[PDB]
Amino acid sequence: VKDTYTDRLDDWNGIIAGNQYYDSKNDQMAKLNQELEGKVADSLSSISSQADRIYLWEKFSNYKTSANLTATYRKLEEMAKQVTNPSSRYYQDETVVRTVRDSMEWMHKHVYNSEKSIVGNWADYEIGTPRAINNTLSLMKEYFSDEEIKKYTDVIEKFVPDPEHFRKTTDNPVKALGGNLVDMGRVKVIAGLLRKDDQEISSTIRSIEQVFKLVDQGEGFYQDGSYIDHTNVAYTGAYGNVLIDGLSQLLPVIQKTKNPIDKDKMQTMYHWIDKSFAPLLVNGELMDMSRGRSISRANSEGHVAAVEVLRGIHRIADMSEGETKQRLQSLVKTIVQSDSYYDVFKNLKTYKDISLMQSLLSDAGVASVPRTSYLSAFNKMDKTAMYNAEKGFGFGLSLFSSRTLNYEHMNKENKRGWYTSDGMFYLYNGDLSHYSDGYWPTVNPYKMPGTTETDAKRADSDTGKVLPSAFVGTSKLDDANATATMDFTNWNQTLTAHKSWFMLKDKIAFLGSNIQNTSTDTAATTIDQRKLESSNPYKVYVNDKEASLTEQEKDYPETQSVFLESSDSKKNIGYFFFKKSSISMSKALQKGAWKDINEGQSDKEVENEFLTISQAHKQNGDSYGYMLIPNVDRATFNQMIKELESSLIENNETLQSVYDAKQGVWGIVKYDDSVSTISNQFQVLKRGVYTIRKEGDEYKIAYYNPETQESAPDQEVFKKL
Repeated sequence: VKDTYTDRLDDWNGIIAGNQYYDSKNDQMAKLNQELEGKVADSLSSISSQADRIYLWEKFSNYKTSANLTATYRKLEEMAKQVTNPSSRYYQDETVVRTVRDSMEWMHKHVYNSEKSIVGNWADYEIGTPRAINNTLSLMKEYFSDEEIKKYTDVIEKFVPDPEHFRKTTDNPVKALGGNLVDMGRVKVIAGLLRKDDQEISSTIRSIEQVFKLVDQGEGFYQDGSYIDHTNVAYTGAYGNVLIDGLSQLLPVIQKTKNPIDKDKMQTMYHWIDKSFAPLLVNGELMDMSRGRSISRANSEGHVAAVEVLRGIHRIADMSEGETKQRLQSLVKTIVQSDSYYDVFKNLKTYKDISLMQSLLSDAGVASVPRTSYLSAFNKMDKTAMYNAEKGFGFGLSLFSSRTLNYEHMNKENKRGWYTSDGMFYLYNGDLSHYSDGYWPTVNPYKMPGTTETDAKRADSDTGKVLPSAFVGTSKLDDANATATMDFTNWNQTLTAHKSWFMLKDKIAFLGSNIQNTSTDTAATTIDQRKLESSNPYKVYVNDKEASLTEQEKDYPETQSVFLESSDSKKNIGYFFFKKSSISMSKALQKGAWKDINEGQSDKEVENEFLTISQAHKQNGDSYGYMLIPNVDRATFNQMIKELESSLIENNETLQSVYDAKQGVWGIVKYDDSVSTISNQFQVLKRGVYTIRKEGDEYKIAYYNPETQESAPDQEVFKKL
């Protein structure tokens, strides 16, 4: 016989593989089956035979490399999936059953057991390998005895005895939080089910419930939608993913144990979806500024990573009811249907996930309406996300401060992310492929768009830093208008700039002042570095006259505008310089390999064409100022820039401000507490960041002091004249 522990493991099997839902007449499901057939075939044809060898697989044979342990066990999990799939050529196959049984024994005696110590990466010993061991035994529980299942999980209890801590067998344990604490549940709740151990189950679930608390310091989800991991890194889009993806798998199982989670406690998940995740999803892409070092992974470009989030959301929708279920279904549906570039099924890796998505997309009762405009100021992780639904573009602003690390270079990944938070911007337009198809290994990492830098050489071996200043932040007025600033100093304290951004509904102004350089390296701001499509070329205009770009840099003194014209208006990009400026532009093929930025990736050469625009800063006290205007045609851009001719109010070392006369909206950044008079209409009085609207005789005010992370009473900061 068997019991309620195995009943839970049946449910787990339906979630992690879903063989009960397989239908050979289902096109998408058959594609995933064929992928698994191929992987099992490959593994079977290379596992080693005769004379108790030095290695199960030759390619994962160095057991001092910890990644080789979990790649090995993951190969056994793939076998367990197919051996229990009635439609697989390996269903109930004698050789496969014995291979998994005997392979677990071989690794157990020579490689991974209680008598061992972590060699290499702890995450493989405590997460990657134990998850793969657990799922294998769960799927194939009808081919193992309880005593063998105990025996092969004993090593999990040696490396991971305590559901509140990772690295327990090291000298320096760590408190389990965030994505890693959900992985604690996928390790210890499943091992606890296999081992029939009620204390492990309950103690692990109790530890997991810490995940539902919003924090105001340290790692976790914040009220304002920010997510921090690795002490002080913006991380919604990699560790946050793992959290929602893993939790949404576990919850249907946890909720049928003897220790279910209170529904009250779980309500915070809906806050994560609406406040943290949704704003970072644009046309099916998860914004790279939230993904940390995972940008350097070829198999995890932004549309692919997005599906980790979407599949989690859809599982949460499925365990919800009524209006909560309906609205989450609609959110997934509209995001997926907006993505003309990536096929969501390419990252749905179980049959239940495929089945859910198919029924969602074909259910006429689930509304799918284009997402409306929004603007999220994630001040607790120094990021801002903006989306305009009318014109159809998104914008991401990637900053850091005294409170956050600029970039994560860890585990030999993201070696050239140096400037990815130095006031870097992202534009999400009709080219859904822009940050994909090898953007990251081919972009020139010295000229990240928006950033002001010197041309000094940088070392791959460097790691991230916090910013000296806390004067970094965004004041949001409404869903369309916000202002941000960053009191910028570069990595070696040779360059400063007061960089500010004025998000004004359908355009963004970029102002920089107080640009100073104490090195002998040259300084410049990259206005853009845009990855091109050979199928959809741009016609380039400078001051409304066609220009011919080349690989070699061409200088354009006295530039008032640049316009990049596509056949598709939703890919158009214009740049309006408030004061005539001296810029340089080039169009060049850039080559590189993923291995250049991540040691674990392929050395295969990749290439893309980029259009680079920059502005040199040869003197102390230099400045820049321009308006980015996307998604309009050439005639409309030319009309808009005439309307904006007097939009620059000030751009100096203490005051930066831009005015949108059409909307009646001002953005203002003050670096001191002087009285600043604006448009002979009003005064602003305090250092900080402002977005202000005039409606009749009335003014709507949004003020933020980024240093104290507080607003202030209207009369302290604003006076109508």
